[PDB]
Amino acid sequence: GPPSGKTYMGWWGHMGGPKQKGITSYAVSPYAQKPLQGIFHNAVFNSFRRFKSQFLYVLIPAGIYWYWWKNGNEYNEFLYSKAGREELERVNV
Amino acid sequence: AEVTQLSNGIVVATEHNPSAHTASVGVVFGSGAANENPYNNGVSNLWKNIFLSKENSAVAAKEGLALSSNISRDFQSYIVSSLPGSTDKSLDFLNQSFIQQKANLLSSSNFEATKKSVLKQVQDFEENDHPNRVLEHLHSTAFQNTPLSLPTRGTLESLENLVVADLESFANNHFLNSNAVVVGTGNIKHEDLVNSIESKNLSLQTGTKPVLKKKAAFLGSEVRLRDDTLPKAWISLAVEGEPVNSPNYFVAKLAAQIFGSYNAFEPASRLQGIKLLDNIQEYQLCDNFNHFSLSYKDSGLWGFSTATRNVTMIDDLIHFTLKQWNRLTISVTDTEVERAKSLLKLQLGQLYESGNPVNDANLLGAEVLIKGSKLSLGEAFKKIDAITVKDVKAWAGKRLWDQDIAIAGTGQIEGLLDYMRIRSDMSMMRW
Repeated sequence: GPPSGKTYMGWWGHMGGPKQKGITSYAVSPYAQKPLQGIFHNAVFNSFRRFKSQFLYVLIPAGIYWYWWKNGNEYNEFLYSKAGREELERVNV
Repeated sequence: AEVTQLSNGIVVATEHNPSAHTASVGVVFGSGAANENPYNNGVSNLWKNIFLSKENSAVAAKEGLALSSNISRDFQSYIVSSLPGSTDKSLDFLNQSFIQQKANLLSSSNFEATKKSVLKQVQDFEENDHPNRVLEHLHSTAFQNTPLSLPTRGTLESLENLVVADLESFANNHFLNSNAVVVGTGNIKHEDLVNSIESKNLSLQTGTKPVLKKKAAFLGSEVRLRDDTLPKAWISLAVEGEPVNSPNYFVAKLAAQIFGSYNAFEPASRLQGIKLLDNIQEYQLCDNFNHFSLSYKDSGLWGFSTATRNVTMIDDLIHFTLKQWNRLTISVTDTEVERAKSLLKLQLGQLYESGNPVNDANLLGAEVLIKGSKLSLGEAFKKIDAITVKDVKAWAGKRLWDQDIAIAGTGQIEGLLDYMRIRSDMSMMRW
């Protein structure tokens, strides 16, 4: 077939990024490393840092929507009781 | 030829050749780059250029003398050459440069000009000579944090912080009679050399060099130096191999000759009996490769180096080459073993029976320093002729099959994949 429209990604040898000069990388084999030394000092010390950074953006919305749900229940509980029969008659019509 | 060693306090070795028109005399020390630390890396390279400096060489050229020197990982050399009937002057010149008067050479003016000359050699090496500096980085990651990792020329960062006192300290600890061999090659008789030394009462320094704490240890690792402005990719790859004084010394050398060396632009090199060339030549994956088996006092390396311009098919070149290595354990033919026997003998004959007495002086001194004597070339041929197909499979299953690797590269190496995709190709497991 023919070539198609060009993209923002290529393949191995020509990936389309900028040219690199002056960066050096080092590594070691897995067979030469001690087994999994990365589970602990990571499930307590690091996992707590990740929790403390982001828990405020979830729990303030959750607190708003859960408080709104309970006040709706308790009011519906009350309207269909014997004490809340007179208020049920008004807010319907 | 026939060698002859003695010990009158000084170890004297000789290899006479009545056909030569020259004679070489020198001294070889049993310390090199592997007997240094990262702070003084390059101090042996400065002693080379102080010996070859202009005011020292001028004194030699007035009597008909030429100088040479060579720095390697396990030894160092200082040779003087002359006509056959002038070898008595060669020893006197060597007397007033090492045994006496190596302070006139370390003057202030001679040390600053020499230093500036060495800083410019190592700078042009790191920016223009890509095949050799990638092979230096291979030794530096494979043997990291051990003495066998340090480069033989030094680095630009450690060279700048070297003063005269660093040169004098290194000489007091290593240029010793216990660590030295006096050699002679070409047209020189063994008895004429020893009687000339006895008539002078020479003694460099007594002995007991330092201890060298750590041993060499191979580590599987990689180092990548990416540069997208250069036009090729240069790669080297090796496993742990054999040291000298190993029983498998010649079996490792023979297994490298099975895959050999290649040049794409020479017509006869495309016709070699190497099965790997049927895969490479279809799409022209490389320009050249060469297989090596290097050997030192404590460890070794076995592998290959390559250079290519097909920067999109690098993974197919590395893949096809490692699938042939597997055949040494599984399926290697008797024909492949007999070809490699014949060419290895030709390779060793050219190295040891060249014409240059300077090359023969370096080989002799290094061998006598490390095993006490020199093996003949007629005895080495008999060992090579006694290697079987079963011996290659036993060696490969120990050293190659499912073993860690060391890698280094520079240039356009974006297409060189991760370590574990390459580590996995060392065992077939379709088997």
